[PDB]
Amino acid sequence: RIYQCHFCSSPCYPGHGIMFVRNDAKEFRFCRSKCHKAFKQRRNPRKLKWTKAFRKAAGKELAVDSTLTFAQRRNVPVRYNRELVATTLKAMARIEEIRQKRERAFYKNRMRGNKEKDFLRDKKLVESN
Amino acid sequence: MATRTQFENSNEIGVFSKLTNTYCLVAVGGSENFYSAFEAELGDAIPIVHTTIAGTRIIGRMTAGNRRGLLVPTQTTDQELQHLRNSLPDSVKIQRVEERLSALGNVICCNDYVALVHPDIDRETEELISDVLGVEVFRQTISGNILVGSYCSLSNQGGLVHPQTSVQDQEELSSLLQVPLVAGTVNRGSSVVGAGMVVNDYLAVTGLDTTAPELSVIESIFRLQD
Amino acid sequence: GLPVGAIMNCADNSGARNLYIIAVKGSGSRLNRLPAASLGDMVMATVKKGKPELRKKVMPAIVVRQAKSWRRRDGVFLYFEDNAGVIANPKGEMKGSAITGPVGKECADLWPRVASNSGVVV
Amino acid sequence: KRTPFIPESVKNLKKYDPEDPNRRKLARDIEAENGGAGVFNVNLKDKYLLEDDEWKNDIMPEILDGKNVYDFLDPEIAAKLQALEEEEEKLENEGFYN
Amino acid sequence: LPRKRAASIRARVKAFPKDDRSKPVALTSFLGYKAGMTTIVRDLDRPGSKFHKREVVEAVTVVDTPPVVVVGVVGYVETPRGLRSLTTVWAEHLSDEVKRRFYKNWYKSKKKAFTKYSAKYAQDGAGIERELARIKKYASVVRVLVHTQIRKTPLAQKKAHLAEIQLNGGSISEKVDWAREHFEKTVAVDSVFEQNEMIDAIAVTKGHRGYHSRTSINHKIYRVGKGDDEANGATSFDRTKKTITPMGGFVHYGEIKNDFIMVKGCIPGNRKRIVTLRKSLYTNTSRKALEEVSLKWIDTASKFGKGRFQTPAEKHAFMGTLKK
RNA sequence: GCAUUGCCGCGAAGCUACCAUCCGCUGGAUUAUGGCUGAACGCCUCUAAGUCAGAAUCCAUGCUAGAACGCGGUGAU
Ligand SMILES: [Zn+2]
Repeated sequence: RIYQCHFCSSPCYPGHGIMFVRNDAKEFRFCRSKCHKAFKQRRNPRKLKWTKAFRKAAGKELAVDSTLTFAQRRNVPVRYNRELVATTLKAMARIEEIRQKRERAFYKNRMRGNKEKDFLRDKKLVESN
Repeated sequence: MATRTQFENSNEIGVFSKLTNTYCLVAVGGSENFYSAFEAELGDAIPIVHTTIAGTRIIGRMTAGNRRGLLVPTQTTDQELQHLRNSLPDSVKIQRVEERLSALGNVICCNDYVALVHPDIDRETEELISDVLGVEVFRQTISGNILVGSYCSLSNQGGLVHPQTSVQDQEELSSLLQVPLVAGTVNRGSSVVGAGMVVNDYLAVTGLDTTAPELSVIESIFRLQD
Repeated sequence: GLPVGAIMNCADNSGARNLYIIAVKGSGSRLNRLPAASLGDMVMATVKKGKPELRKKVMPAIVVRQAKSWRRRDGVFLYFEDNAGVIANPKGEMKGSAITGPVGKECADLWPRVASNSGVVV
Repeated sequence: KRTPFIPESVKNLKKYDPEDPNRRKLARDIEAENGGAGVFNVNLKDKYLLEDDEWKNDIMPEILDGKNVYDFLDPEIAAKLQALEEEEEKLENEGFYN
Repeated sequence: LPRKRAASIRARVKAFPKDDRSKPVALTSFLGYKAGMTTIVRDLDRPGSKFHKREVVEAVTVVDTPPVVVVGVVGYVETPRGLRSLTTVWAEHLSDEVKRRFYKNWYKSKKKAFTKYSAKYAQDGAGIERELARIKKYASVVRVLVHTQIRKTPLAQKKAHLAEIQLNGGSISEKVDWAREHFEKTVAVDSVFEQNEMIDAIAVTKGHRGYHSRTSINHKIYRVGKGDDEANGATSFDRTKKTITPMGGFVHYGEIKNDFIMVKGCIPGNRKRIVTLRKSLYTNTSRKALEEVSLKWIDTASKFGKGRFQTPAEKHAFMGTLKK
């Protein structure tokens, strides 16, 4: 079972990271001791630029996609269907492709506007003289 | 009908086992003597399921359910959870509970109609009990004890409480239950009656050290003889 | 995580505040080492503050919170917020009716009665 | 209204006889055939009910491409995936991708 | 024991397992090169233990397995003074790795190693076939001469290693004929070793004290991984298409594009070291021997730092796009 | 010009650690000693027949080293 890092949002694995449990039984997994010591100092990941609290709070990547509707922890279990398994495998591969495509094309929106503002700003370095 | 049973040189029964009308949950640890003991009792009528809950032999305190539903905590792994879903039929509902505490057999005691809960449970689990189990929910302490399952054993036959329960408290609580109550000892003086024994509407299973007066109490209030 | 001479919390509702361990039951014998308690360990512990009836008397107590990161069998390193123990008999039958705070999974697997009085497991 | 619930398969079950040449086999009965107490191994995959018994031998996968399979497996994935593919046909023929 | 250093860095096999002549003719050991260590998730099937049907995480050691090739044989006859080889038999075409092994100054030698031996197949084989029939006739026990495909390995030494292997199949004549067909051909461990095999490891440990021959026994093989598999790092649970190679590769070693053996526990010696994998000297039946393990997940992250991904596709999927 | 690694945040690599992990409870014959059944002596007894345990004793097996003045096979000269 893959969990996220509490401080990175990075996938936590067996053997990887430290868990802290408060008195209210809330488990917090950290992928590394940088995350763990950052939590020890009571720091905000919204302050640290590299972690995904800042990046999903900032708008570098898209954060809501219609591809995200498929990944969710389900508390009611489903009986075993072998025939749904390969369809879910194809779904995971295809949806990860579509997510990377939408993320790259979302970054493709960012780089075009600097051309426009560089045009508008190098007009200011010409038209004054 | 009351059968003394032992698990790994321990008289505790509801710790390692979970008994409803329609199924039984057993641990995988130690030996198949305790499982064959229930096979002698229950047999082919209801499915008896070996399980762990987040890698535990302790499952009756971890789980709280009726004939219609079964509630499992957050830490239940989905391999175990899929094995429980493939194990138990469509008539039994299974759902993980996202809440602070994990132990459910201490915190929720129920039958097919009425559940007593931890009076300081969150409201979401108080929703989910009456949703899945289809039972009536009451915030209540048995003699001021906030763990309601280990200190009070329930079925649709009747109920059994620990001996520190006042008779005023027994009537106060049996008005909510509409099934009778007896202050009872189990396993030679152990007040923990919910983990010391399990019961459903045709069977009560307890430890070896549950004495014959205690067995007469259980056989009377849960009507083990027809 | 706790050697001999360690103050730990009291998570049952008996009335003690803190439990001071003076001996560890079932520890090895090596020169200059300390008998170290951990999760799922019954040790002799004395009550420092609380009711004086529980004070000035040692009691056996099982540790439910450790706060030092151990290696569980499934891959995880994890530790509680603090150190905590609950006092009981040598038979493992609890004194407290309800044990507050999170109780360790190995400790509740070890003792059936502690799990019978456990409210919060992990 | 409330009733004690005992199914008819419970009453219809014969009582187990501890001294019987012809009786139901317990777990100790299958256990004592191949070895004894500790060395016997429990089978879980054989017992539980499924739509196909060959699916008893089949294997639930856990991790695909660094993602959990359990978070993605769902009743009726197909209608969601087809609506998703229609959305991607839309974002294609708008010319959004270049 | 007095701690004097090892004689050769390739440690000697002083004892081989017992000859069964009712089994087909097959090897008894192997020489590989240890790449490194990682962590494996699997389920424990141990009734009597509380950890039965429970996920365990286990340290393993992986040894790179290039396919080994047979170039000769050696028959030993019994004397009242001990074992003695009456002769050794070579094949004709031997690599520059092996001809390098005989030489100290290969870079400036005229490379004249087995020239006139190649004239012994210029004939019909009369002396050679006389020697083969002699080892059929005499020489009760048979050892074969094998060397590794060290050019298929990230080792900087182009000089491969030669070793003897006692051949515990049946029929000394069929043994030497088996080796006769297997001259200059290859043998993989898949025909020799298998899954769940309890093996012993013979290796020279890490010098710094150290550099001593050590035989650590009873190690269960966990994966006989094939070189052509791109799902080397995969399981029926771990459906990623990934190799056994770590993220960034094995530290100070390189990679494994070859076959490999992932075996339980630890092992004497370091990385880049020649290690002999021998099958067990007896049929262990401890239930730690009989265990048919079933893996779940393979760590393939970086040990060059605190790793956080398994595949780089996972890395790009989480981190998204970058400025670069 | 300095702080005996000036301090600190976060980290490598190596060494090391039941503080972390893995592997190794090798088999026979024996001495003293402790016994069994059991007569010789109708009680009785470890002994006379036989036999059980038991020393670092002896052998086997495995491991480590290899006669630097032990040996063999094989290559080219
Ligand atoms: Zn992190």
